[PDB]
Amino acid sequence: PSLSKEAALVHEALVARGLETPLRPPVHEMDNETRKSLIAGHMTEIMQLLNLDLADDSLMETPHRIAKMYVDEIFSGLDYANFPKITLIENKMKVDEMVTVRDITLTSTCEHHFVTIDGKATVAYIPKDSVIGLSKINRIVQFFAQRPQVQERLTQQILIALQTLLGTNNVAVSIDAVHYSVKARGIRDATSATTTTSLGGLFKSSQNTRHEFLRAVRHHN
Amino acid sequence: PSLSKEAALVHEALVARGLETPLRPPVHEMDNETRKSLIAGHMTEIMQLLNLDLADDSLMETPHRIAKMYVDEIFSGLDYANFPKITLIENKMKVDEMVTVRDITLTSTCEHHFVTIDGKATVAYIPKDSVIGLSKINRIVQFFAQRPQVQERLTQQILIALQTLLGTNNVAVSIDAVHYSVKARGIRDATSATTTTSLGGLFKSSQNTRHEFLRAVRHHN
Amino acid sequence: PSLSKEAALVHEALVARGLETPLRPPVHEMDNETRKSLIAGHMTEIMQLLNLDLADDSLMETPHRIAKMYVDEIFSGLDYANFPKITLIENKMKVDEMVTVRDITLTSTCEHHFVTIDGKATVAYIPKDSVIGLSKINRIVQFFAQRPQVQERLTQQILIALQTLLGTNNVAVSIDAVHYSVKARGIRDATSATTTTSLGGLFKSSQNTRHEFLRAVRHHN
Amino acid sequence: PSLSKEAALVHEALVARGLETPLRPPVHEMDNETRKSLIAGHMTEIMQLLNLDLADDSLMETPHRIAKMYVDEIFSGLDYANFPKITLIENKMKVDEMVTVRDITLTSTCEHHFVTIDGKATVAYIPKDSVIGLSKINRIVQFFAQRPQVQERLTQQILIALQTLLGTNNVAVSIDAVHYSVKARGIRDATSATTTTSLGGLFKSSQNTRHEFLRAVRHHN
Amino acid sequence: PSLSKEAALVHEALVARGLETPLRPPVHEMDNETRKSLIAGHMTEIMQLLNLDLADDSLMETPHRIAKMYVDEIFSGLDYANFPKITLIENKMKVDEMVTVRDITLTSTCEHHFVTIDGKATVAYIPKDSVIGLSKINRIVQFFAQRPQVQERLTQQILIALQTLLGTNNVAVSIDAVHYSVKARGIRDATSATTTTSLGGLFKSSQNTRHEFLRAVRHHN
Amino acid sequence: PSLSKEAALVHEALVARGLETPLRPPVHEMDNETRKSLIAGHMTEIMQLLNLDLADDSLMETPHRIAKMYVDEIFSGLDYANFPKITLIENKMKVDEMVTVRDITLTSTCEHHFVTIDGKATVAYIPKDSVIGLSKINRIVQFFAQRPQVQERLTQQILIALQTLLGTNNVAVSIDAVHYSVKARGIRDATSATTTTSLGGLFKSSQNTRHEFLRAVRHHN
Amino acid sequence: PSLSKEAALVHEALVARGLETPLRPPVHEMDNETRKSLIAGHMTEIMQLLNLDLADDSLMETPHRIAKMYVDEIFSGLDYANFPKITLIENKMKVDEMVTVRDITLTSTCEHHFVTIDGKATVAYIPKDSVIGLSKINRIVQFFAQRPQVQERLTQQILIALQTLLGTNNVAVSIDAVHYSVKARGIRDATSATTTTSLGGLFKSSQNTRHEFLRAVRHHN
Amino acid sequence: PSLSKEAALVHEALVARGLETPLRPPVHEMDNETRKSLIAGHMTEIMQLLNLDLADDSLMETPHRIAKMYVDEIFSGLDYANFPKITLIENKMKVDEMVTVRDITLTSTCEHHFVTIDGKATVAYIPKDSVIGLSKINRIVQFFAQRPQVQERLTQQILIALQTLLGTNNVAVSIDAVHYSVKARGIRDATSATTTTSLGGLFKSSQNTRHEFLRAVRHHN
Ligand SMILES: Nc1nc2c(ncn2[C@@H]2O[C@H](COP(=O)(O)OP(=O)(O)OP(=O)(O)O)[C@@H](O)[C@H]2O)c(=O)[nH]1
Ligand SMILES: Nc1nc2c(ncn2[C@@H]2O[C@H](COP(=O)(O)OP(=O)(O)OP(=O)(O)O)[C@@H](O)[C@H]2O)c(=O)[nH]1
Ligand SMILES: Nc1nc2c(ncn2[C@@H]2O[C@H](COP(=O)(O)OP(=O)(O)OP(=O)(O)O)[C@@H](O)[C@H]2O)c(=O)[nH]1
Ligand SMILES: Nc1nc2c(ncn2[C@@H]2O[C@H](COP(=O)(O)OP(=O)(O)OP(=O)(O)O)[C@@H](O)[C@H]2O)c(=O)[nH]1
Ligand SMILES: Nc1nc2c(ncn2[C@@H]2O[C@H](COP(=O)(O)OP(=O)(O)OP(=O)(O)O)[C@@H](O)[C@H]2O)c(=O)[nH]1
Ligand SMILES: Nc1nc2c(ncn2[C@@H]2O[C@H](COP(=O)(O)OP(=O)(O)OP(=O)(O)O)[C@@H](O)[C@H]2O)c(=O)[nH]1
Ligand SMILES: Nc1nc2c(ncn2[C@@H]2O[C@H](COP(=O)(O)OP(=O)(O)OP(=O)(O)O)[C@@H](O)[C@H]2O)c(=O)[nH]1
Ligand SMILES: Nc1nc2c(ncn2[C@@H]2O[C@H](COP(=O)(O)OP(=O)(O)OP(=O)(O)O)[C@@H](O)[C@H]2O)c(=O)[nH]1
Repeated sequence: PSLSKEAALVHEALVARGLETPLRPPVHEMDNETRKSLIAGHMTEIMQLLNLDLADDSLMETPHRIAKMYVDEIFSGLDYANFPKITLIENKMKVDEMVTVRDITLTSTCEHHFVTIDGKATVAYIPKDSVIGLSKINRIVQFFAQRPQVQERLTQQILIALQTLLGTNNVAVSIDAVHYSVKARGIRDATSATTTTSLGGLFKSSQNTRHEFLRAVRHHN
Repeated sequence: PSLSKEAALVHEALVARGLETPLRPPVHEMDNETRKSLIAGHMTEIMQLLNLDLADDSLMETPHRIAKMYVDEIFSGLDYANFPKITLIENKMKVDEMVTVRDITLTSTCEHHFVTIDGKATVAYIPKDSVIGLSKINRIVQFFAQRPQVQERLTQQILIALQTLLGTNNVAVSIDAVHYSVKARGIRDATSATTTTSLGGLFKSSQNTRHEFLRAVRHHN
Repeated sequence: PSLSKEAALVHEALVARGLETPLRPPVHEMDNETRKSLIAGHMTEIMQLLNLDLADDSLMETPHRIAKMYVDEIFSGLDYANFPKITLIENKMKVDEMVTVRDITLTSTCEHHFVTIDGKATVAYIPKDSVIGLSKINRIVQFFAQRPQVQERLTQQILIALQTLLGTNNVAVSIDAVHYSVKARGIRDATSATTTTSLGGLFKSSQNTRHEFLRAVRHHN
Repeated sequence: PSLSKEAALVHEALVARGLETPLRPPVHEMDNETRKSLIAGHMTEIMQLLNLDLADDSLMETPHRIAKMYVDEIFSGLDYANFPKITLIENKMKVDEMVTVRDITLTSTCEHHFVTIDGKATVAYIPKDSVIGLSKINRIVQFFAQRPQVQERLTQQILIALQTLLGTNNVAVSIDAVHYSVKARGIRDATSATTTTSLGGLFKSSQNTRHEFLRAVRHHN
Repeated sequence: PSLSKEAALVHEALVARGLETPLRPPVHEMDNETRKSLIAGHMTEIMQLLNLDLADDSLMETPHRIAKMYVDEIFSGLDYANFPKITLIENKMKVDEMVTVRDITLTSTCEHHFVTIDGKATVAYIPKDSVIGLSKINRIVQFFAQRPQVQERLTQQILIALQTLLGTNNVAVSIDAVHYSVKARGIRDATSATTTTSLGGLFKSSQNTRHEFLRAVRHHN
Repeated sequence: PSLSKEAALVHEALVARGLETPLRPPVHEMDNETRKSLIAGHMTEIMQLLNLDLADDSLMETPHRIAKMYVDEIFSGLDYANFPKITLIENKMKVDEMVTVRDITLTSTCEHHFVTIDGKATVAYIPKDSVIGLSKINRIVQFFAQRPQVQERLTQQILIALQTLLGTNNVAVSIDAVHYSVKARGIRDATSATTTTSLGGLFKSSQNTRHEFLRAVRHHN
Repeated sequence: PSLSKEAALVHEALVARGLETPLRPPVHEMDNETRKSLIAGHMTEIMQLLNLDLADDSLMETPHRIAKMYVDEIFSGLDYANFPKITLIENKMKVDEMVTVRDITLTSTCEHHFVTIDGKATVAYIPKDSVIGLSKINRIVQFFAQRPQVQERLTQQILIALQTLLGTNNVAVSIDAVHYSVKARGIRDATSATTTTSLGGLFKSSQNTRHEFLRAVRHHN
Repeated sequence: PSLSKEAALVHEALVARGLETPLRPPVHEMDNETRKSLIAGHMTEIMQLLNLDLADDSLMETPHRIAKMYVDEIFSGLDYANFPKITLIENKMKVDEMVTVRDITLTSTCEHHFVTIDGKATVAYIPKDSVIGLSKINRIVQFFAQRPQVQERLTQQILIALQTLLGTNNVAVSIDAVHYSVKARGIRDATSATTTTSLGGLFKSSQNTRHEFLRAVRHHN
């Protein structure tokens, strides 16, 4: 058991363009449980360098929690052994109109601070030879989001990965989000938010198809 | 008594486009009541296979309910013996402008999980030689909605049917919906929603007409 | 005392187009208070057929009311003797831009079921040599509304009516409305609504004008 | 086949208090199809009395429609032969706290003008020995709603009927609604709305229980 | 490995009150993959019994999907092997005031129809010796929500379980939920929603405390 | 320069009640700029255990930002050298009613995951001999907000701090917050929120006062 | 002391286009206080003509009140001695983009019934050689508002005045408003409203500029 | 230590277009503390001119406060010493689509009265060779804002300054603000607001890009 056929295509396709998350070759496959006990230590250290009484029955566990949260959760998207199982059906209905999925839950982390990123993504595409199972578009967004990110790049990734799996370039990804490393820290701006978009295929070349999308983006409930 | 003049025209027209819902020739007409007893038999088993104390007064009747639900309710739209009665009125006012019926209630089920689909549909058209009774639009939407469905197809069928019955191509359908097989299970995205559309006639070729429609789409109360 | 100049013009213009509500020549003018008596009698017969105890002090006067409501109220628009008193004012300010009246209260009845029609209307036009008194637009919408109606036609009449009076073809009418014979009966669609429009003059030929209008249409408070 | 056991109890329990809708002993059972043909003739008359060219392909069917709508739909609750099938389950959970079913859809007709009544009902009860199937409180409300009504009484019947089937006085009912006979005609008050309630059992004696309810009433979405 | 300490206590606590979901002694431990393949079989039947072309590449998988869904998902709460890991921390701050967790996401299924139940819960308690890790309340709620349910009971269990684990009877649970077997099928009430509550400890005996709770329940965003 | 008079009292006050955040005797005052460098290197380690390319001109600096954040930012509230400069003004207007500050911006971190906490807090007190300057309330909240926290404890600290500085027991603190370690990870509850309250003096003893406060709590814009 | 340079130009500019409010040459300068005493008299008369007990301590002063209101208040824009002191600043910043002041409070009187007109005005212009003080657009609007008006015209005067004072024609003005002599009297239309617009310069010739404006017109809060 | 490279480029770039705030050569660098004592002196003087009892322990400090505020806060943007530390990253992801930062908290003061200005700014740019870190756009906006301003100029400075640091003319800036010197003083308009914008690069020449921006402007929550 290695990877998946789609995960390969997708990963490679992102490296070609250099839109892959800056990683170093894994080299040797250091036990996964081993990386948690190690990471925990470094935390068990940072907490002491801050004078946090690790004798406390609550703070005590913290280090193992943060470790687990890193290896197994908020960053699981860095291992392609986690790429969502993609499923498509043949386009017999012949849908030549865009299918949209709006207000997709996106939970991420800026790579600059390792601080929360709360945002919504709106994906859209024009089926060609096949139609993707709706939920997939969800799982894919969340996949790339579970990584130390940069908004402008996270968007590009979602765009390319979908084109790849879809077999078209007629895909559009738009992400609207808030950076707590901007809201609860430093400039502490309570009301701003950043919106990034990546247009492919007709979405970028056709003035008409372009705006037909942008207009239907950014909705509440 | 066999069927109706509209039900056939619409049905045959949909098979021509291979847009009908994947069915097998009925073959013989086994007693409608007989099916509910059989389908009832199986579920009785599945519930046993789940360790569900079928002695209990409440669960006891469940099997019969599901069967009834499948045969006589949520899938009723599979039998054109239930196609809504269509009634038209000559277009003497010569209405050359599009009529729009928005926020139409649409209840359905995904054929992949046999799970609830909740959304609203929007239909518009341009009367040619006849205007359809407003409640017919509603009724046709709810007819095809009452089947094991796929949102991309469901939108297509409604289009074609109304085109057939109305005798024009100038018809536009636009469904918005939430798949619980995508919200309460699996990826569990609690905020996402899928928007599909089917544009015909001028609603597809006329840049102007097209947008006029789309712009008036997606409304709350 | 016959009718009114405008009334006549408007009436004839609508008969010219055949956009008059389907009526039969009055013939003789059978006492108005005499029809109320015959109609009240028929309602009495119907109520009895419904096993309603007409002996009851409350149900007792229902017939008289329903008869009254029919002849002297909800259908009062069927007699041009009720046409609003129009009044204009020379266009000395030289208004060459459209004037708009949005969210006009429109009460009407569906001629198919004699049930309530609840909707709002938006009227706009471009002054030529005269400017109508604002409340006039209102009175006229409610005049035509007070008849057994068909939305598509109710809209055509108002358009033409104002065209006649204003003396321009630059008038647009749009009606958003809810049909209770849809909502509370039959399909019972609690959320749906129908929007029908009628564009004239520049509003129909000028893409620019046409959209400037439609955009300002459909508002709340 | 006569009626149902519960349909009886309720009817009886309703006549006892004199809260039944003013009805006359049916006498002979006049064929149902016979009434609709007799009532239709009556509308055919009233329409000719309004100078409605019944020759028109549209206005032509109106009579049979109204007739069918009277006998088969909007008043079908005047026949206990339509009473919903009540079903209950043993209160093994011993739920000694109230169960509320809010914003229940209620469609009705005022007996004074045979005009539309648009409202929402909120029902609550404290289970005693049995817990009613949720969709039953909905069915009973709509049952009595489908009759020529007076809001004040409409509330009363629901309350009683429920108390009866439940075997408890602990039931509270409250309806919130708009009479179009007051909004689209006559005083034409577009904003008013009427609220009427009927507190039973502890909902009327317990100062605490009472308010707990009232406060939990009148909600939007 | 059998179960967990807490899992047993809560399970017994419920059976002792007769609040455990009506089940049957599992008997033998038949292979888990074995049930899906069986369940999958029957479903394959029912689908055939409905004339659904199992030949189609999409519906082809459905039987295996529903099987998976039943055993491995939506009903996953029936196997106490999945009870969330509970973790508390000595009440050293002596929090003598109630802690409230609102708008908790709740997904369930009605044992009566095996249909979706969309709802939100509001849990609150008053710390005695221990404070529960916030997310545990959320976990316990979705734990019992993943079973063939009945709102009135679901609310009960959640209370009892919490009381058990927390070591106090001062715990209130309130669920507001929409049953789709009542909104997209049957009476089809597009707006009603049921609200059930279960008060314990002071939340039931103390008038003040009881109301402090109920007043802050039912919130949007 | 050691500290401030206020800072001491408050700190002593909290220690006395055991409501101080779990810490360890500082011992020696190792260079603040030396701790940053060690913490930074430890992050450098974790990032290399995740397979991140620290070579990237962007990820390159993260280790320093985080080190800066943890020492000179998100936890600054651990050092009372940073305690806000409180300033009072004799109560000559004899204000004997409560002063309430609502929707105070509160930015915090959970000591269980070292993750974001987004919330607002409302604080009210009854001026005795002095009236605190409105912004100090804000400052004081944020002071205790910047620390590895537990909401329950965060609430108490703020309360006692204020009591102490105000020379009264009549203050009330309420924090309504959202934990991302609950929203964007784990159970992932997109909608839940936690409300905690701390009542002192009258706000706890007088049912009259108590509710006056609680009701005026939880506001939007 | 006679008038003001600007006031003069603006006045003449308006007289030139014939957009001045229908007035008569003052002739002689009758004392201002003298007019109040005369007007008051007439009101005293009319009120007696309404059988109002002018003996009552309250109704007694109404006469002097209406007079004072007519002379020194609601119609004060009828005297250019009140025109606002305009003030401009050289456009060194070279702003070649439009400046928009939206939602400006506009209070006027319909000359037809001497009844309240409630609305909001939106003004936009493209700076040429000078930039007007913001507050001025406000003042100027209110200046022409305090007069017996006609919406279509009150809009014209604003445009022209503004163009004149600004030394440009790139000016746009839009007023959205309610006329109580239409809401609470006559047709009594509780929900309708009027919108009037006057486009100048590029706002009238440039398709682009036009829409950019219209689109940012009509906002709430 | 003098200033910063960027601070320089920007400052000059502005001096070239004359968009710098009207300032006089510093000449000498009088001690900063020295200024606060003199400025405080004048205020101590002005308050005595207004018969304000400076004896009062509260009004006492005020002079120093207003001194401090002028020199160290609301005007700190007048000394490039406070210019934010910009930090970019190479555009390897080649983002050829605009990046939008909406609803930036902007706090300023009109130079005409030295009174509050509360608003929000929206910025967009198309990455050329570099990508600005997000929080930067925020601090740049807040830099220039902290000055005796003029909304039409404040906008320009933000445009120019950004362009210069970005290396592109493809930078757009909008400022929706409320001038209190207009709301709570003079004309006192409690509802109006001013909107200004500055378009550069494609945002100005390309009709497409231009609207794509404008449309996405003016948002709430
Ligand atoms: N395009 C489309 N996809 C649908 C529709 N209904 C369900 N689906 C998709 O069908 C897929 C189910 O694919 P499977 O391969 O069986 O996997 P699964 O275990 O059901 O996967 P998840 O549902 O994502 O947990 C998903 O992608 C659903 O989102 C529908 O109307 N249209
Ligand atoms: N373009 C972009 N910038 C991001 C993203 N996430 C964090 N940033 C920005 O990266 C920058 C961090 O820059 P640094 O120079 O290390 O400075 P800092 O001390 O973190 O600065 P502040 O965040 O303003 O306090 C800031 O501009 C963050 O807001 C992201 O997804 N995209
Ligand atoms: N085009 C149009 N149709 C209308 C209007 N008002 C009511 N109708 C439709 O006219 C039809 C009545 O057709 P019938 O054939 O008598 O059938 P019915 O039993 O009355 O129809 P249902 O309402 O579906 O029960 C329905 O489709 C109504 O919804 C209206 O203003 N315009
Ligand atoms: N209490 C009550 N009154 C109702 C109800 N429905 C209609 N009504 C009232 O019954 C009255 C009809 O009384 P009538 O004496 O016939 O007078 P009318 O000309 O029909 O009355 P207006 O509606 O004022 O035009 C009105 O006051 C209606 O508003 C209802 O459910 N409850
Ligand atoms: N009472 C309280 N609990 C908190 C607070 N912040 C985090 N927690 C809870 O502390 C717990 C962490 O307990 P652990 O046993 O380490 O479990 P975990 O895997 O980290 O927790 P989850 O995965 O989130 O269920 C969870 O219940 C968190 O949600 C807080 O302010 N107050
Ligand atoms: N009290 C309660 N009733 C429920 C719940 N879920 C489903 N039900 C009700 O159980 C009943 C099903 O009763 P049956 O006698 O089988 O009738 P049915 O044809 O399924 O009923 P209808 O739903 O009215 O069509 C209905 O009242 C459902 O709405 C639940 O959580 N609580
Ligand atoms: N265009 C612009 N005008 C501003 C700005 N700030 C204040 N103003 C306007 O500048 C003007 C001050 O003009 P002055 O002639 O001194 O008169 P004033 O007594 O201050 O004016 P009023 O505010 O009408 O009382 C007013 O129109 C203010 O509203 C700003 O940023 N831009
Ligand atoms: N176009 C315009 N009409 C206005 C304006 N103000 C009042 N009016 C209209 O001027 C008319 C007065 O005309 P009249 O012939 O005296 O009739 P009336 O009895 O006052 O009119 P009703 O209000 O319909 O009763 C009405 O149509 C008012 O609504 C205004 O600013 N613009």
